[PDB]
Amino acid sequence: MKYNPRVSSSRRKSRKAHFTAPSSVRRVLMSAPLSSELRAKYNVRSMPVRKDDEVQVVRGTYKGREGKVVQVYRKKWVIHIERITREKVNGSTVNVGINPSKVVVSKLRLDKDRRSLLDRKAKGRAAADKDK
Amino acid sequence: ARQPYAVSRKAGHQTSAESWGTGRAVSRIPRVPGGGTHRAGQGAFGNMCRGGRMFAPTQTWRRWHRKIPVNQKRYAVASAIAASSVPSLVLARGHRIESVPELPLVVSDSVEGIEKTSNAIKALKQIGAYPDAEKAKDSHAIRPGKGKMRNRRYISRKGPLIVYGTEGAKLVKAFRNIPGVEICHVDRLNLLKLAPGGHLGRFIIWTKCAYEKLDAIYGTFDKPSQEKKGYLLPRPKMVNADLARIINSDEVQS
RNA sequence: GCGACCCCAGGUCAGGCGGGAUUACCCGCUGAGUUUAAGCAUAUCAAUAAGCGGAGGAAAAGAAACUUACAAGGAUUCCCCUAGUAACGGCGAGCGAACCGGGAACAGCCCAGCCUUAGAAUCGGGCGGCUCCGUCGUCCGAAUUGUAGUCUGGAGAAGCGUCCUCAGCGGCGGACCGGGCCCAAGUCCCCUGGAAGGGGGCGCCGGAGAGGGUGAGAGCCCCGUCGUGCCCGGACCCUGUCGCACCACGAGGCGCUGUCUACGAGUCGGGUUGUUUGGGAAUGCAGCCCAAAUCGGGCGGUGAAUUCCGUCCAAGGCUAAAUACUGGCGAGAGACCGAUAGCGAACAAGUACCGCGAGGGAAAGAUGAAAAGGACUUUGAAAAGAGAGUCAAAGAGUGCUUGAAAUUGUCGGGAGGGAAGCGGAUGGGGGCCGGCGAUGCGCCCCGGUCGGUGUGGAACGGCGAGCCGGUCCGCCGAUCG
RNA sequence: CCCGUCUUGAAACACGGACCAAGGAGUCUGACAUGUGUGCGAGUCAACGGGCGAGUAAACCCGUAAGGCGUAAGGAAGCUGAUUGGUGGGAUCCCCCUGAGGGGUGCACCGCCGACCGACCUUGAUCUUCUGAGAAGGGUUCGAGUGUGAGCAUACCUGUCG
RNA sequence: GCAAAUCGUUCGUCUGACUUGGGUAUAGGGGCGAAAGACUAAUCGAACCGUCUAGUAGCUGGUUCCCUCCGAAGUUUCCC
RNA sequence: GAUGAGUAGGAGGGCGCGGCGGUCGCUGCAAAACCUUGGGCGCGAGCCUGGGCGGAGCGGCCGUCGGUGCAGAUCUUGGUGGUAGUAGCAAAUAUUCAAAUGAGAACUUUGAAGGCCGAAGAGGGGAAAGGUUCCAUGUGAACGGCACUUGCACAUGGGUUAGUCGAUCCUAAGGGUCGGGGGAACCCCGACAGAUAGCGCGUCGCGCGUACUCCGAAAGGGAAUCGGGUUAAAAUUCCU
RNA sequence: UGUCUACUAUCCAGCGAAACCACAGCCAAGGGAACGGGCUUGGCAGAAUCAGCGGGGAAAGAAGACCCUGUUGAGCUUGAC
RNA sequence: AACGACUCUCGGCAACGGAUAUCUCGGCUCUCGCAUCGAUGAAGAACGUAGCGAAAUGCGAUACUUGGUGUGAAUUGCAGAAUCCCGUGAACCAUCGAGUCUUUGAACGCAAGUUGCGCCCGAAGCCAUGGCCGAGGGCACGUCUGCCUGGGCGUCACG
Ligand SMILES: [K+]
Ligand SMILES: [K+]
Ligand SMILES: [K+]
Ligand SMILES: [K+]
Ligand SMILES: [K+]
Ligand SMILES: [K+]
Ligand SMILES: [K+]
Ligand SMILES: [K+]
Ligand SMILES: [K+]
Ligand SMILES: [K+]
Ligand SMILES: [K+]
Ligand SMILES: [K+]
Ligand SMILES: [K+]
Ligand SMILES: [K+]
Ligand SMILES: [K+]
Ligand SMILES: [K+]
Ligand SMILES: [K+]
Ligand SMILES: [K+]
Ligand SMILES: [K+]
Ligand SMILES: [K+]
Ligand SMILES: [K+]
Ligand SMILES: [K+]
Ligand SMILES: [K+]
Ligand SMILES: [K+]
Ligand SMILES: [K+]
Ligand SMILES: [K+]
Ligand SMILES: [K+]
Ligand SMILES: [K+]
Ligand SMILES: [K+]
Ligand SMILES: [K+]
Ligand SMILES: [K+]
Ligand SMILES: [K+]
Ligand SMILES: [K+]
Ligand SMILES: [Mg+2]
Ligand SMILES: [Mg+2]
Ligand SMILES: [Mg+2]
Ligand SMILES: [Mg+2]
Ligand SMILES: [Mg+2]
Ligand SMILES: [Mg+2]
Ligand SMILES: [Mg+2]
Ligand SMILES: [Mg+2]
Ligand SMILES: [Mg+2]
Ligand SMILES: [Mg+2]
Ligand SMILES: [Mg+2]
Ligand SMILES: [Mg+2]
Ligand SMILES: [Mg+2]
Ligand SMILES: [Mg+2]
Ligand SMILES: [Mg+2]
Ligand SMILES: [Mg+2]
Ligand SMILES: [Mg+2]
Ligand SMILES: [Mg+2]
Ligand SMILES: [Mg+2]
Ligand SMILES: [Mg+2]
Ligand SMILES: [Mg+2]
Ligand SMILES: [Mg+2]
Ligand SMILES: [Mg+2]
Ligand SMILES: [Mg+2]
Ligand SMILES: [Mg+2]
Ligand SMILES: [Mg+2]
Ligand SMILES: [Mg+2]
Ligand SMILES: [Mg+2]
Ligand SMILES: [Mg+2]
Ligand SMILES: [Mg+2]
Ligand SMILES: [Mg+2]
Ligand SMILES: [Mg+2]
Ligand SMILES: [Mg+2]
Ligand SMILES: [Mg+2]
Ligand SMILES: [Mg+2]
Ligand SMILES: [Mg+2]
Ligand SMILES: [Mg+2]
Ligand SMILES: [Mg+2]
Ligand SMILES: [Mg+2]
Ligand SMILES: [Mg+2]
Ligand SMILES: [Mg+2]
Ligand SMILES: [Mg+2]
Ligand SMILES: [Mg+2]
Ligand SMILES: [Mg+2]
Ligand SMILES: [Mg+2]
Ligand SMILES: [Mg+2]
Ligand SMILES: [Mg+2]
Ligand SMILES: [Mg+2]
Ligand SMILES: [Mg+2]
Ligand SMILES: [Mg+2]
Ligand SMILES: [Mg+2]
Ligand SMILES: [Mg+2]
Ligand SMILES: [Mg+2]
Ligand SMILES: [Mg+2]
Ligand SMILES: [Mg+2]
Ligand SMILES: [Mg+2]
Ligand SMILES: [Mg+2]
Ligand SMILES: [Mg+2]
Ligand SMILES: [Mg+2]
Ligand SMILES: [Mg+2]
Ligand SMILES: [Mg+2]
Ligand SMILES: [Mg+2]
Ligand SMILES: [Mg+2]
Ligand SMILES: [Mg+2]
Ligand SMILES: [Mg+2]
Ligand SMILES: [Mg+2]
Ligand SMILES: [Mg+2]
Ligand SMILES: [Mg+2]
Ligand SMILES: [Mg+2]
Ligand SMILES: [Mg+2]
Ligand SMILES: [Mg+2]
Ligand SMILES: [Mg+2]
Ligand SMILES: [Mg+2]
Ligand SMILES: [Mg+2]
Ligand SMILES: [Mg+2]
Ligand SMILES: [Mg+2]
Ligand SMILES: [Mg+2]
Ligand SMILES: [Mg+2]
Ligand SMILES: [Mg+2]
Ligand SMILES: [Mg+2]
Ligand SMILES: [Mg+2]
Ligand SMILES: [Mg+2]
Ligand SMILES: [Mg+2]
Ligand SMILES: [Mg+2]
Ligand SMILES: [Mg+2]
Ligand SMILES: [Mg+2]
Ligand SMILES: [Mg+2]
Ligand SMILES: [Mg+2]
Ligand SMILES: [Mg+2]
Ligand SMILES: [Mg+2]
Ligand SMILES: [Mg+2]
Ligand SMILES: [Mg+2]
Ligand SMILES: [Mg+2]
Ligand SMILES: [Mg+2]
Ligand SMILES: [Mg+2]
Ligand SMILES: [Mg+2]
Ligand SMILES: [Mg+2]
Ligand SMILES: [Mg+2]
Repeated sequence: MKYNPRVSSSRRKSRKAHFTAPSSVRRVLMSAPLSSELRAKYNVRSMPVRKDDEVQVVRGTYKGREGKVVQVYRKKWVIHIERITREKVNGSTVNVGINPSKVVVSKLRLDKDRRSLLDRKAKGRAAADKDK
Repeated sequence: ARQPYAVSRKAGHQTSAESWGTGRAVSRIPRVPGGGTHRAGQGAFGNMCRGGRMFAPTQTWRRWHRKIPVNQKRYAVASAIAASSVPSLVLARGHRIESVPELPLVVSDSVEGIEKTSNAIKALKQIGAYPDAEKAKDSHAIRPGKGKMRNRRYISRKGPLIVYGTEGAKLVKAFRNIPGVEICHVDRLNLLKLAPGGHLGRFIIWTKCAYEKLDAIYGTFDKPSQEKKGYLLPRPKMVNADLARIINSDEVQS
C-alpha cells in the first residue's frame, strides 16, 4: 500500500500519465533488464535502452534473437533491432518493433554519462541493500 | 464511510426550449428553438427525452450516514468477539482452522516484536494460522463487473485478524503486506473487521497482552468496564440454550 | 507704478495615482412577477431573480452609548442549543429572531480637544554620500487657519519617592515549504497458445501484495510502491544556541498626594412620510420639518407624567484567528456515469451550422500484438471482380471488435374461392430424443487373488480414580470368509 | 370482433397506436403520526466539539450542574401544584369436589362510582405583618391531570403536508 | 405549386397628394398610422431574444414483473 | 375437514436487473453478449442445458443498497417499411445534317442549315450584395433532380500595377462630445450655465480673436489624361 | 352539343418523392354506444394485372374557432373594486 | 386447378441497420492546498508565422521558437542535414531567471464600414550654420505633490 499523499492510485490518472509522458520521461519508462553477466559486473538491474546497445529478445515470436539496437522509437514505445525484420506483401523489409521490457541488454554503449549513471545505480544498491 | 454522488444541478436544463403547443401534429414536449442544426426542433427537459433531465435528480444532501446508538454498537461487537471463540462459527464463515491448536488462539507477546514479513509468516506457520492466510492469497482475483474500473480492481477472501494490546508494536508493519491479514488494536476493535459482510465467526489471533485486557475493556456480567463508563455485558433471554437438556430433563419429562 | 497675500487660469513643466477584466465565496444599492392563499387586493413568493456598482484571499464585523435584573456576564465572527419558540399575520395562508448555556478561536488598540513657545522639536522634494524596502548631509518647499510629541476615560496631567523595568546587530543550527537522485525479489523447468502475463512444478522479496505498462489473471520483465540516505532551493517569519555590544539622561511600572481632570452637533433626540423588521402607541434605515444637553446623555421590548435604581458613553479611526468559497491554479478521493449515459462538448465543441441582431447550437469514440494496410496473374474504359498473398483470424480489409430487431433478396418446405392471426382437439408430414429402453440378481464348484481366536506393541476414544471399546502392526492358534 | 383508455355502457361511425431498437414516470429531503424490529429504561440520546485512529472522511473513547425529549398538571395571567382506590366482569394458579360445582388468587382490559391537584365557584373555627395563613366542609361546572412511572434512541413500510 | 401569395388574361393610375435609390430620425404598452387595430425583418388586439421557470393547472394523456389472498363506491353532511 | 368470481383498492410470498460487504466457484482445453425447427423444469414471473457465433471476462449463495423491469403517453432519439418504380419531368416557339474527339455522344467542339431575343433585348456596363465564382490545364467518385467526354463541381497553378479613375477633402438631414446641468449608477440633455480654437504680421514681439480644427455622401460640392497598342485572365493603372 | 390545335394524361429509357397506415378491406337484415369490413343469420365467393372513377372507407388536413365548463387568460370600456 | 407466377408463411444463407456485451487520456460528485490580472498596456479580438499545414496546439518579423539551466542521444508521416555522440551535447524533452513580443482592445493625437486625417522630437546617413533624408519615439482624460508663466482693485501696503 502507498502512503505518499502526492501519489495517486487512480487507474485513470496512471494511464493518462503514461500515455502523455514527454520524451524525456518515456526514456525511463522504456527500460530493459541487464543480462545476468552485466548485472554481476556493474551490480545494476535495469537500464534505459540506447540506440547503440546490443540486446537479446527473450519474449515473443523472436525469442532468442540477438542484435544491435538501431532506433528507439519513443513515440511508438518500441525499439528496432538489426536483422529483426519481416517481409511485406510486396517483398519489402520492415523492422519489427519490440518493447524494451521484453529484451535483455547483452552489451552496453558506454560513454562518459553512461558510466556515471552506472555508478549512481550501483552506489545505492551497495549501501541501501547490502550495508542495511 | 460513503462519499456522496450526485448529477450536476444544471444537467439537462442548459437550454431555452419551449413547447410548440398543440395544432402541429407533434407531442407537447418542449423543443429546442432555432435552425440549421440537427438539434433544432428536438425535445428537451424531459426525463423521457434524449439529452433531457433525469427524473428526481440525485442530490448531495441525501441522508448517507446512520448513527446507531452506542450501546447497540457495543452489543454487536461483543457478539462478534464471542462468535470468534466458537470453532463451528469460524468454520461456517469460510476460515480454514483445521490445524489451529485451540480457539481462542492466544500467542506469546514476543510476536509483537516481529519486524520482518518473512519472520511474520513463520509465526503464522508455527501457530497453524498460515493455511487461512494462504487461502486469502490464492483467492486474489479481478473484481467482476464495473467495479474493476472504479479503482476497486482486486478482491480476495478475508484472512486471520491479529489483535495486539501494545501501542506502537512493530508487528503492525511486519504483517500488513500479507494479503487478507488485518491488524487491530484491542482497545479499538472494529465491527466491520470482526464480522466482515455482517457474518459472524472471524478467525482472530490474540496476543497475550490483548487477551488479558478484554475483561478490563468490556467488563463482566458482575462488574462494569473500566474503559467503557457504566457499561455491562448484555444478558440473553435464555440462560441455557441447550433445549435437549431442558426438554429431556427429569422435571419436564415427569 | 512697484510689492505681499487671496482666488483662479495655462502648461506634452518634474515625479506619481485612477479607469478595465474575472464570478465561486464577500460589500453597497436597486428591485419584480410566476407562485401560495384552492378566487383576490394586505400578505406570501422575497428584504429573493434580473438590474447598477466595489473588494480580498478571504470579505464583512469588531474592543460595548452591549447583555441582563442574576450569587450577574463582558469586542467581533462561527457551530450546537435556544426554536419553528417570544412575536408578527385578511391572527388566514403563513412567517419568525434574540439573550442565557455548551463549544471553535482569541488581541488588542489609534486619534480630535487645555497643556514645546528658551525656539516646527515634524514632513516632502532636488542634489550628493553611505552599510540602499533605509539612512545621513545640504538646499528649496509644506506647515502656525498647526506638523511632531503628551493624552483617549481601562484613564490621565502635575507634584512627591520606592529605586522596580526598559537601549542592537551578526554567525551557526533547528523548525517550516518546494524540488532532484540511487536503492527488494524468477523472467528457472513442463504443457496450451499467434503472444504466457494462464495452468502445473520448483524458488525468492516483502516496513514494497497501491497503481499502471508490457502481444491473455504479472509482488519478483519495466516504471513505480515501502523505508532510509544524499543533494539543491525558497521563505527572513518563529525558535535554539554562540559571539560582540550593553550610556537609564529620559520614559514606564508601583506607592502616595491637596488640586486639576477638557471626551466628536444640523449630530443625538422629537414630529411626520415611505420602506423594512419577529419588534407589536411604531426594529432599523431614509427624506422633509424642528433641533439639544454637560452633576449630562443613550438604553432597560406598552404610549404618558412623577420618584428611584441598573447599565453603558454615540454622533472619528485601525485590527489577526475561528467562518465562506459550483471562479482560478494545483492535488487526492468515490457503493457516481460508461458514448441516446455522464458537462452542450471522451473527437480540430462552444466547433460545424442557423439568425440582421440579442442569441441558438449539434452530430461525431473501438482494424490488428504488430500495417504485416492485401505483391503478383487474369477480366474490365473505370469502379471492381476472380485467383493468390499477410495474419491466430480477413468469418478483423482503413467509420474495419462483437454485429440484435424492424425491413430486403435468394434457395428450400408448405398453404391460398372477398383478410390473416389466435384458443382448444386430433391427424398428416417433418425435426428431435438412447437416462428414448433393461440385461442384472440369488444360489452352487474350478481356479486365482485378498484378509482371518488367544496373547504382545503403537497411536486414541465412549462413559465419568475406574469400567467399557474400536483402529493399525506383529506373533500363535483356527482354518473359514 | 382490436388492443390501451375515459365511460352507466366500446368491436364501435369515441380518442392514441405504420413497424423495430434503446431511453421513458410515486423519487429524494424536512416535520409529524400509527405499526413493527432492535438497544437501554426513569431515564434516554457521542448529535456541536474534543481525545484519537485503519499513516487514518471509517472505527474506538469522552456529557465534568451542556442540551433535546421524557420524569406534573391546571390557569389568559398573578399563581397554586396531585392523601397515595372501591366495586362488577375477567387470565393464570392453589385447595376441596369430580356438576354448566364450590372456595382462595384477581394481572391486562372494559364498565361503574369516590377521592386527590388545578381553573371557576363556595366555605372559614382559629391566627396574621390587612391580606395572607387554614380547623372543618363542599360543587349536575371545567382540564390534552393524579391515584407506584414509559419513555428515549434507531431501522423500515404506509399516510398527511411543504 | 415555379412560388409559405406565384402564373395567365383582364383591369386602376400615369406631371402629380407622382415613382424610386442611398443617407438619416422615431423601439415594444413604445414607435409609426390619408385609420385597416394597419405596419414595426414570413412574428402584431402589444414584436423578437435570454432569464425568473421544471411558472400554476380542481382539466387531457401516460404511469414498466409473476402468482396468492381479501375486496369496494357513485350514498350522508359541510364547502363561491 | 371445509373451500376457490373479481374492476378500483390493499397485502403476502416469489421472479428478474446493476452495485456494495462477505462467501463458493467458472474461464484462451474458450467468459460476456448474441443466434437456433436442439432438449427439459416451473401455475407463472423465469430458470437449466445441447449446438453455433464470439475472443476476455463472468457467475452462484447470504446480507445490504438503487437512476432496478414498458406496447401505448398525437411519448424521446435513431433506424426501417407499405404507399411506389407510383405522383411526377409539360411556362419562356426548335431543332436538323455531316465530321472530329471519346470505352461510351439526342446533351462536348467545328462547319452548314432552320428558328428565337428584336436596342425599356435573352445585347454591352456599373452601384449594392457576393468573394475567387475570374483564367489555364487536368479529373476516380460525389454534385449540376435525364445524361455528359461536360463545369459557376473537384484538383493544381496563374491573375487585380493609377500624381490624373475613386476613396481620401467639404459640408447636408443628422451623429458623437468638452464645460455646465441632471443621475445610486448604467446613463440623460448636447456648445444650453464657459479664461475657445488659435490665426495674421514681424523677429520672441505686436495685432486680431462670437466655446467643437470631431463624425456624417464610392449618386450632393470637388485640382489634373488623352488617343494608339498590349494578356489565357489586368489597364483612362501596363507599353509607346 | 359537335369539332380543330398545342401541352398534359397515356407507353418507353433514365431519374424518382410525399400525405397517409390498429389489423384490414364484397354485400343484405338483425342486434349493438340507437348508421358494422369484423359479431348473428343469410346472399355468396376463383390466380395475377391495366386505364379511369369520385358511392363508401361516418377518408386526409388541425388536441372544434361555434356552444358550455374552469373559482384560466388577454384586448377594449365604464356609474365596478 | 398440375406446373409456373403472385401473396402469405417456416427454415438456411446473404443483405439492411447499429442494438447488446466488453472497453475508456472524458464527465459528474466530495475533500484538500494555494492567493497570483491590468496604463510596466490586462481579458478579449485580428493578422501573421513551419522544408512540406488547413484546423487544433504553440508562437510574434528572433514568429510550432531564441537564451540559461537540467536531462544525456534523439525527432519521425516524408524529405534533408561531414547538424549531434567519452560531448559547449541530439531532442516536436523538462524547467525558468536572460531576451524578443505585429495590428488592436480599459486604449491614450483625431477618427474609423477609412490601414483615413494631423502635430512634435529625433540617432544614423548625406549635400554644402543651413538643407535633405530618416531608425525610433512622443502629443488622451481625471487627479495628487512640487514648479514655471499669468489674470482680477479679491484683501492690503508703499509711491
Ligand atoms: K533630503
Ligand atoms: K501488471
Ligand atoms: K478627551
Ligand atoms: K418604521
Ligand atoms: K442614566
Ligand atoms: K449532446
Ligand atoms: K473479428
Ligand atoms: K428467408
Ligand atoms: K380516454
Ligand atoms: K369519449
Ligand atoms: K382508434
Ligand atoms: K438529560
Ligand atoms: K463530554
Ligand atoms: K382563568
Ligand atoms: K400601364
Ligand atoms: K410589448
Ligand atoms: K373541479
Ligand atoms: K461474488
Ligand atoms: K438455448
Ligand atoms: K444483490
Ligand atoms: K456591383
Ligand atoms: K490616388
Ligand atoms: K463624394
Ligand atoms: K446641389
Ligand atoms: K496612353
Ligand atoms: K420511366
Ligand atoms: K344495423
Ligand atoms: K389580446
Ligand atoms: K417460399
Ligand atoms: K455498450
Ligand atoms: K499590448
Ligand atoms: K529551453
Ligand atoms: K475623416
Ligand atoms: Mg396526420
Ligand atoms: Mg443528460
Ligand atoms: Mg455485465
Ligand atoms: Mg510631465
Ligand atoms: Mg391564488
Ligand atoms: Mg389554483
Ligand atoms: Mg388568478
Ligand atoms: Mg442578482
Ligand atoms: Mg473594479
Ligand atoms: Mg487579487
Ligand atoms: Mg481564515
Ligand atoms: Mg477587513
Ligand atoms: Mg472604549
Ligand atoms: Mg460578546
Ligand atoms: Mg422543543
Ligand atoms: Mg420574510
Ligand atoms: Mg448570533
Ligand atoms: Mg455564548
Ligand atoms: Mg498637538
Ligand atoms: Mg505619563
Ligand atoms: Mg500621571
Ligand atoms: Mg507458478
Ligand atoms: Mg485476447
Ligand atoms: Mg524494480
Ligand atoms: Mg519514500
Ligand atoms: Mg466618543
Ligand atoms: Mg427621525
Ligand atoms: Mg427598498
Ligand atoms: Mg473595519
Ligand atoms: Mg477553490
Ligand atoms: Mg453526450
Ligand atoms: Mg449503455
Ligand atoms: Mg480485442
Ligand atoms: Mg464488425
Ligand atoms: Mg431479421
Ligand atoms: Mg357518453
Ligand atoms: Mg375498449
Ligand atoms: Mg356506430
Ligand atoms: Mg380526448
Ligand atoms: Mg392515428
Ligand atoms: Mg427498455
Ligand atoms: Mg416506534
Ligand atoms: Mg441539564
Ligand atoms: Mg390560584
Ligand atoms: Mg379542589
Ligand atoms: Mg419548371
Ligand atoms: Mg419613451
Ligand atoms: Mg400611407
Ligand atoms: Mg374592427
Ligand atoms: Mg422567450
Ligand atoms: Mg413536472
Ligand atoms: Mg363561503
Ligand atoms: Mg379469487
Ligand atoms: Mg446479476
Ligand atoms: Mg425463428
Ligand atoms: Mg441469476
Ligand atoms: Mg447507478
Ligand atoms: Mg427509471
Ligand atoms: Mg417500445
Ligand atoms: Mg400500458
Ligand atoms: Mg408515435
Ligand atoms: Mg421518429
Ligand atoms: Mg418510407
Ligand atoms: Mg409516371
Ligand atoms: Mg407539371
Ligand atoms: Mg414529353
Ligand atoms: Mg418551352
Ligand atoms: Mg437542348
Ligand atoms: Mg416575339
Ligand atoms: Mg423575331
Ligand atoms: Mg431609355
Ligand atoms: Mg443527373
Ligand atoms: Mg469559368
Ligand atoms: Mg472550387
Ligand atoms: Mg478625380
Ligand atoms: Mg447638422
Ligand atoms: Mg451619447
Ligand atoms: Mg462632463
Ligand atoms: Mg455660447
Ligand atoms: Mg475638417
Ligand atoms: Mg468627413
Ligand atoms: Mg460626387
Ligand atoms: Mg477586364
Ligand atoms: Mg351492410
Ligand atoms: Mg370500419
Ligand atoms: Mg358469415
Ligand atoms: Mg379475386
Ligand atoms: Mg379523382
Ligand atoms: Mg369517396
Ligand atoms: Mg382517422
Ligand atoms: Mg378539444
Ligand atoms: Mg383548441
Ligand atoms: Mg381553471
Ligand atoms: Mg366551481
Ligand atoms: Mg384578466
Ligand atoms: Mg504545437
Ligand atoms: Mg487610439
Ligand atoms: Mg489605423
